[PDB]
Parts: sequence; structure tokens; C-alpha cells
Amino acid sequence: MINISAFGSICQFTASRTFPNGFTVTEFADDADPIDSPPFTAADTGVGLNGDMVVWNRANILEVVVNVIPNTEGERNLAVLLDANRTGKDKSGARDVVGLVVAMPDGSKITCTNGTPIDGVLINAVASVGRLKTKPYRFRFEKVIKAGTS
Amino acid sequence: MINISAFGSICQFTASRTFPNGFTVTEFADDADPIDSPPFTAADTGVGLNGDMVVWNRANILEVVVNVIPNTEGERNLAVLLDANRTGKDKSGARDVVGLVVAMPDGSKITCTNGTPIDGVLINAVASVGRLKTKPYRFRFEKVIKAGTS
Amino acid sequence: MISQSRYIRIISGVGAGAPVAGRKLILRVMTTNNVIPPGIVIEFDNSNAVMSYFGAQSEEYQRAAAYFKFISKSVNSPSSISFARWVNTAIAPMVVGDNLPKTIADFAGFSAGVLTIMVGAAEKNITAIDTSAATSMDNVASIIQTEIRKNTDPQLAQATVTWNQNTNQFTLVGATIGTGVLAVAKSADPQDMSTALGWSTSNVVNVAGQAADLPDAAVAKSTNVSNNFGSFLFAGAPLDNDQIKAVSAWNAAQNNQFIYTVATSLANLGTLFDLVKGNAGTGLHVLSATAANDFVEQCPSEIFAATNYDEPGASQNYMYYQFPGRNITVSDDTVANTVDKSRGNYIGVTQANGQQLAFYQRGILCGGPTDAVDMNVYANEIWLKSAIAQALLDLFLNVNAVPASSTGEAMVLAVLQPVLDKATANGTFTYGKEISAVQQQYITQVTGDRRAWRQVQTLGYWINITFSSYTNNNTGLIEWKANYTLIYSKGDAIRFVEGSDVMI
Repeated sequence: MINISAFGSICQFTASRTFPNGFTVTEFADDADPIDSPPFTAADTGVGLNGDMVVWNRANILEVVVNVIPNTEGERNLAVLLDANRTGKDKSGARDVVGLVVAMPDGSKITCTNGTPIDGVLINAVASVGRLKTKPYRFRFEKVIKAGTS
Repeated sequence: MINISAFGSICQFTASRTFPNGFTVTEFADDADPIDSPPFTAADTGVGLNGDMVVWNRANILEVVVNVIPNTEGERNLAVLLDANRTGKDKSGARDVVGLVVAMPDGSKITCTNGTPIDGVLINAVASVGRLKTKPYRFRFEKVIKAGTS
Repeated sequence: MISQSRYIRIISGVGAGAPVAGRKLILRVMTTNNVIPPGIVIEFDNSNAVMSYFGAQSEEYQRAAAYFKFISKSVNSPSSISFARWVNTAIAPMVVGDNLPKTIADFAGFSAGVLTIMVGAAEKNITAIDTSAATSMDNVASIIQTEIRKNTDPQLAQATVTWNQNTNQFTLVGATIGTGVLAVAKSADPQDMSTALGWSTSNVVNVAGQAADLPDAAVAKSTNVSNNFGSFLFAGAPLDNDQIKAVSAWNAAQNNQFIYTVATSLANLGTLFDLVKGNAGTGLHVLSATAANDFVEQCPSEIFAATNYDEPGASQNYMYYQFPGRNITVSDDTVANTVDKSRGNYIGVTQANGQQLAFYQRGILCGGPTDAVDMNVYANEIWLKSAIAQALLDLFLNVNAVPASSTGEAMVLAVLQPVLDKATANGTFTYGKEISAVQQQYITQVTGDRRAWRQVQTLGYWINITFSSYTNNNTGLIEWKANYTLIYSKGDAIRFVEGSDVMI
């Protein structure tokens, strides 16, 4: 199945401290991208004097942006995880490790680990008409693994 | 109630010096976003030589942008608060703490405390046709607390 | 005046009290002494505990439980042991009760005591036991058993109550072998000794009498009692070679969860090797034919209980260790090589610019076709199955059942994967490896896609879960079950160095 659809996706999350054997995220946004990732770097080139290209394999960590419909069970769990990890005044933040597994409907699974939350809105923003604005969340994982085909 | 509407929202503001037992703002703008919040940071990552991901849980303070309809009781109170807080020539600014409670219709309430005004317009701008331009106000709060589900 | 010890207590001296105890995959000892009831497992946590419960001179505390002295390569020591019964003979009833140290001061007013026995159809009215003026618990036992023997029931024809002071246990055995379904009935008086002996509280099971299940099935019942283990010694007298082969083959069929050990002296190696070659992984070791002051097979049993499998720095190659207080079973080159090719860990000796060294030479298990064939590698497989099964058990206790479509694989994989992160940052897996044609084809055809051999070549593993429909013994409804396949990357460790010093 080389099919281009992803309707049927899911995002398993596990936090070592906050959500051991964690939750399901399945209510992704409709206007913004459900799952997005900024382009990896994985290398960097520099040209010498006579044309000798020098290739550097810079170590880097991938990123994921998940847009979710706000005030929802998966979304409330995500906000709880972020608020646990975030650091403010008089509150204690649990530095944990999160792991995200996407099982796209075609069968392939992508699992990313040794990560942590990197953003969040923390307040349910209201759009002009009255609809809630879709809430994005960004994680930066250390290791990525692809398992399963078709 | 897991719906996406927010019509019926209310902004209970309390200022320690200017508006103890303060006011309510309900006449939000129609074109701009009634309540907006820039994305929180809550963490920041780097990558070592061999791939060791490194996390810092940077402390940060959340932000809110409220757009209100020009020359109304709520926004007049808001401008009174901001003018009390702002600093100019020959006037004395009251360094107070503010607290904003949003009670969205679905039941959940978000309360932010230990804040201060961060911007304002101070003059009712006039748009092209003659309509007064919607006034945005920005606050940066220290502690955010979410209470109530459905 | 109120003492300072009410507020601040500086307990001087050698106060100690390290709370860092917690290394699983513990040693099991299948002993023959009937001090342990045959069918339950007691998890001792110190040599002091084994000295307390078991005999002070028994091999269970002297031979075994001296493995708590083992100092691992870094700092660690074992901190837990388990024991079980071999089930030597045909079982007679051995109703055991109340490890509590009840004293004769409690039974100092039990004249003409009423100790009723509920044998089901043979509920008896045994009375007239004088303990208000007795001579210690062990001769309270005599009065009790004689008052049983007044009743001419064939089961209670020659009753036998024992008082073991090490355990402080009252054990009613009885007489009729073959079938021993017994219990104890409760009476109502100060003279009554049913719950005073602790024979009716909760500390009795029945110890029902059956026939002997000597080599294998006893270990199966012991495992059914507690899956918390890593290796079972099966101590005592040396077992028969055929029953040894059966013991090895049973948990070769189990494959997972166990490394098991065989104690034999020299010149038994060829025959034992012929019987037990293959059969997953078993530790055969040469015993010193002179003495037995070393517990020999405790070499795998000690290191395994000191790895701690949570901090980076696991795996130890299991060969170059420095076991003290042990006897050199092999001290000749030809003897060392002849012991080899028949497996056998000979804890030999050498010399290097003086000194004498020691070593626990060789860590090949038996294996040979496809198995781990190495105690380090097999050890890591054992604890991988342990951690993965524990993670799945916690997943299922948290929320029961996983939607077996495509999200069930998501929860299963997401719970399993922190275990894999621990494995990668433990030394069990390996970043590199150069999966070649044979390994490429094998990885491709087991379950993985054409491009799965790449991932093992660069990351170390490839884990994927499918779901399979199966039918059970009685369940007419076709049940569904998970299937995770995970590709271990092994990992080498040098054991020989060859130099070529030139130009002198």
C-alpha cells in the first residue's frame, strides 16, 4: 500500500514521569497540519580553495509539531504533560522523557524517543468568530525509528 | 461538553492597587482575535558531539493579548489600569499586580496571576471609513492555573 | 531531664543501612531440606536471613548465601535469593505453620489442651495435651503427637509434630504417605492450641502428599510460584545425568527467562556434553575433584545478580573475573584445552611476570546451532525478556486489552520502547554492526521489510508488532494476541590479544 492517505493516524505518547503507559491523540486539527516536521540538517558542506568540498556530519535532533483541537481529552493530556514539564514560579517541573509513536493507516509506524516538549499555547485562544484556535505543540526527540511497511 | 465554541467568554480583571475587586470585559473585538497567546517556550534543547540531546527547562512567563471594542466600559477600565501602570513625565505610576480570569462558556476557567500591562494604544485610532480601530492590550502573567472541566 | 536522643539520634559506630538494595534476576536454589515447605518460595534478602530461617550449618546458608559476599567488577553485590524444594521422595503430609517465634510463656497455661484436627471426613477431637507444665516446644510436640495417636485413624496413626527453632515452626507431618490432604481445626479455650500453634491463622497451606516429581516438574511448580528469578542452582547431592538432561531440556523448551546450571566433576564432561549439547543455554562447570568448599556454579549466579541493568555499563564478558575463595579446578594447559571443546568453565590459573591471577575462563554456555552461546549475550536476552514482559504486564494492568487494529500496536510499541532505550543505553545493544549477506537475507525473510536490515546495521534493532487470531482450550470465541518481533544486534567483546613486536 503506497497510498498517500493518512486519515486513520494516531499518536501514542509516553512520559516516564507524567504518563507512564500514556494516552492517545487522535483529534488532530483540520486547518493546520496535524503532524509536521521541520527539515533535518544531517550534514553541512564547505568549499575549499581549489574546490575540495568538505562534508561535516553534524549531529542533530529531529522536531515534530502536532496541531490538536483544543479542550479535548488527548489535548487536555498534552497540556497536562506540558504544564508538568514547564518551569514557572513556585511550581516544580518534572524533567521526564517522552516517546511518540505514529501509526499511519497504511501500516507504517514511526517512533521517536528521548524527547521533551518545546512549546505550547497554555491558554485556549479564541478566534474572531468564536471558534477555539487549534493548539500546536512542538517536541524535539533524540532518536527516530521506522518500523513496518504497508 | 467538548465543543469548540467560546461565545460567552468573560474576562474578570483584578488589580491590587487600581481595581481591587475589579471589572469584567465582555465586548471583545469581532475582526481581531478576542483572546490570543504567543506560544510558550517551556524548554530549549541542544545537541552534543556524539548526539547527546541536552535539555534546559528555561523559566518563562506566559502572555495574553485581548482585543476589545473601542470606547466601551471594559476597555475604558482597561485603559485606566494601563495609564495607572504606565510611566510618563510628572505622573506617578502605580506598580500593581493584575489577575485575569477567563471563564469560557463550556465551563473551564483559566486564571492568570502576578501580571502587568505590557502594551496599549492610548489613543482611539480611526480606520478608513470612520470605524474606530479595535484596541489590543497585552499582559504578561507569572502563574497560570486551569480549573474546571466541562 | 529529657535526653537528646528524643530529638537527634547520632547512631555512631558502623550503623550502615544502605537503601540502594535493588538488583533483580536473582539466584534460585532448589534444596532438599524440608525446612522449606514443598510448594512455596521464600525470597531471602541477606545471608543473615538464610542463617535465621534455614540451618546455620546447612549448605543453604554455608554453601549458598555466601554468594552475597561477591564483589562485582564495579561495586555491586547480589541482594536477593530464593529457595524451593526438590520434592525428593513421595510426599507425605507435612502441614507447616507459623514461622512466628511463639514461646512457652504464651502456652504456659495450656493444661489438658484441646488441639482439634480437621481432616475433612475425619474431623477429630484430640484433647488432653498438657503444656501449662511442658518442657519446651519440641516436647510439647511429643504430648501433642501422642494425643493424636490415641485416635486409631490410619492417617493419624503415628503423627509427628516438629518444632524447628531456627524457623520456630510447628510442623504436623503425620504418617500416611501417598495422599496427605490434612488441615487443623479450631477449638475454644486457653488450653486450645489450634491458632496458638498458628495452625489456623494463615501460615498453613496443607502440604498435600503426592508422589515424587524429582527432576523437572518441581522446578516448573517453583517457577509458577514466582517468575522473579534469573538462574536456579538446583543444589544438594549431584543429580543423575539423565534427569540432568531432562532438567536442561525442559527449560531449553522454555528458551526464555532462564539460564540453568549443571554441577559435575572432571571426566564426566564428554558424556554430559554428548547428552546436553545444544538445548538452548546451560552452564556446565568443572568441579574440583578434591573438595567442594567452592559452590562452583555460583559463578554465573553471582555476576547475574550484580549487573543492575539500569545504569549504563552493563555486560561483563563473563570470563575474566576474579572469584576469590574458590579452588583452581584446572591448572594444566592440556587439561584446560581438553576441558574445552566440551564447554565447561574451569576457573583456571596462569602466571604473568610473577603472581598467579585466577580467572573464570570461558563463558560459552552450550548452544551451538543458533542460540546465544555466551553467558553475557544470553544474560542480556534474559533481562530483555524480563523488562519487556514487565512493561507489557504494567500496560495491561493499567488498561486492560489493546484495540488490536493499528492503535493497539501503538500502545504496545510505545510501552515497549523505553525498555529498548534502556537496552541501547545499557550496553546490551550495539550502535554499529555490519549485517552481511546471510544476516541480510535472514532479517529480510523473518518478518521485516526489505529495508529493515539497514536499521539494525545503524541503530541496533527493529521492533514491530502484529496481531494474530488464535483459539484456546475452552474459549470458543476466537481471541486475539500481540506479536512483537525485535532484532537483537548482539555485540562482541575481545578475549585474546596477538602482538607482533618487530626489530626487537
